[PDB]
Amino acid sequence: GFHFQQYIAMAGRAINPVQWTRAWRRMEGKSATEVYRDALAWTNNQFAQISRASQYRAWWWQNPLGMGLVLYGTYKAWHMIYMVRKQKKTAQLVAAAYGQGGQWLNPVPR
Amino acid sequence: SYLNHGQNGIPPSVTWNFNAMPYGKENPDTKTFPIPD
Ligand SMILES: CCCCCCCCCCCCCCCCCC(=O)OC[C@H](COP(=O)([O-])OCC(O)COP(=O)([O-])OC[C@@H](COC(=O)CCCCCCCCCCCCCCCCC)OC(=O)CCCCCCCCCCCCCCCCC)OC(=O)CCCCCCCCCCCCCCCCC
Repeated sequence: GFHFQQYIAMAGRAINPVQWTRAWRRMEGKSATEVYRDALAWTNNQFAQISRASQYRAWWWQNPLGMGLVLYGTYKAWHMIYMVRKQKKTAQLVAAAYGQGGQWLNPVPR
Repeated sequence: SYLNHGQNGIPPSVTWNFNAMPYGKENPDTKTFPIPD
């Protein structure tokens, strides 16, 4: 893993509306195949940088588990930021519709 | 003459309510015959 700060900055630029107009202008004379190939090439460049530079270079976060810990941290951040938020919303929804635990209730007895 | 100074119908003789209906998975007040599996 690497360039997390650059990724945050990319997300910021993406949400900035002015960049929406800039991208609208850049998309003049452009194809979906070209856009897809460019994105795929960017991702491949990132992963190739990793594969090459891990052989001789060590980041500030280097540890006896290597990039496994950084990847687990990315996963855990994604989890706590998105999935647990969705769980909170679903919990409030279920509590308003059926009551807390309503989705695990037993079938009506016959 | 004061016997007719105040007869629509009558008060109900009996009443039925929702809490009188039985409920329960084990309560035998709801079991007549076993339901097939
Ligand atoms: C709160 C933590 C808990 C989070 C939620 C729980 C989640 C649990 C799951 C954890 C999963 C972790 C994700 C792992 C994936 C990899 C991430 C990674 O390695 O890169 C991260 C990334 C590093 O990017 P990079 O690609 O490695 O490039 C480095 C640069 O070249 C720069 O090069 P450099 O050499 O100059 O420095 C390298 C590096 C150096 O990093 C270090 O080595 C750490 C330095 C201090 C050592 C001790 C660390 C712990 C105690 C002090 C820090 C407390 C904050 C906790 C930081 C946890 C990460 C170590 O820089 C940093 O990462 C700075 C991080 C410290 C920012 C402090 C901001 C303070 C605001 C919060 C108030 C104070 C804390 C409140 C109490 C929180 C208690 C939980 O760090 C950033 O966050 C970038 C910030 C960009 C600016 C954003 C604007 C400022 C906002 C500040 C907050 C930024 C977000 C951090 C949130 C935490 C603070 C609230």
